[PDB]
Amino acid sequence: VLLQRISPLQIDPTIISNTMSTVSESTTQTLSPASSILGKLRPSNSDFS
Amino acid sequence: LAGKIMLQDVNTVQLARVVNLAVPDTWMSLDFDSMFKHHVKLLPKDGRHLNTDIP
Repeated sequence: VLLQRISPLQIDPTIISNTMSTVSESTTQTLSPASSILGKLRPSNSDFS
Repeated sequence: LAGKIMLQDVNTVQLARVVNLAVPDTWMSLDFDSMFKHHVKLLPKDGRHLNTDIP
């Protein structure tokens, strides 16, 4: 809690999604590298703890 | 003409007549072309989704 109130670092998980939105892919493929990684990461709010 | 049509590409307004879809008359005073072309994204913002795939 002390670190949260004095540290200037801010965690914004939208950075990951923005970069992944520009990956070049084909829509006729069964597997998508960009979708799978976002599913495993699952950007949430409780990453602070 | 049949041969041209078989592989020729038409616009969204011409396509939409298959399902009896027409532009509302209240929109005739506005620029709906730009909204159709550059402001309705058919790709999820985060990326590519398995369900949102057009054959």
